[PDB]
Amino acid sequence: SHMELYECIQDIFGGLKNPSVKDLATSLKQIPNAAKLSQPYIKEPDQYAYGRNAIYRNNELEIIVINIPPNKETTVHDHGQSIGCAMVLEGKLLNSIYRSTGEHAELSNSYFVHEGECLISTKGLIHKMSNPTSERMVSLHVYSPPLEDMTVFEEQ
Ligand SMILES: [Fe+3]
Repeated sequence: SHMELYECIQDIFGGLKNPSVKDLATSLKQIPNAAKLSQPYIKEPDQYAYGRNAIYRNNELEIIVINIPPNKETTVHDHGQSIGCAMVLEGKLLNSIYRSTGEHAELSNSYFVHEGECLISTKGLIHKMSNPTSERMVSLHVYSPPLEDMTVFEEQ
């Protein structure tokens, strides 16, 4: 069995029923050199400041490939009601946590996650992903359930 990406996704993410942020984190880590399999699903920034490519979906979860060019960031957001886990494939990102504070949001914590490492995005959590490095950052995300309505905040 010489696995291709979608082949791995079905084999790992397809039978999940109500998975936890750690169920998702260990399943992402179960992908064989996910970095190579991920290409060529990586895309250049179209509508967003970052490349975003939805590549899998069911009633349970949703998988997207994200590409944050050097010195680019996402918005400050929550994932509606579906959690997310991501794994930086190649690159290094700064994940900033935000504190709920009205209609705007204040920075609460911040840290880096490197290739092969994941970021957990529990329910209600508000964050921002940026790329301070001079190289691009490619990430493999999983949301459960699929994102329905994220709310973008206007920070402190
Ligand atoms: Fe996010």
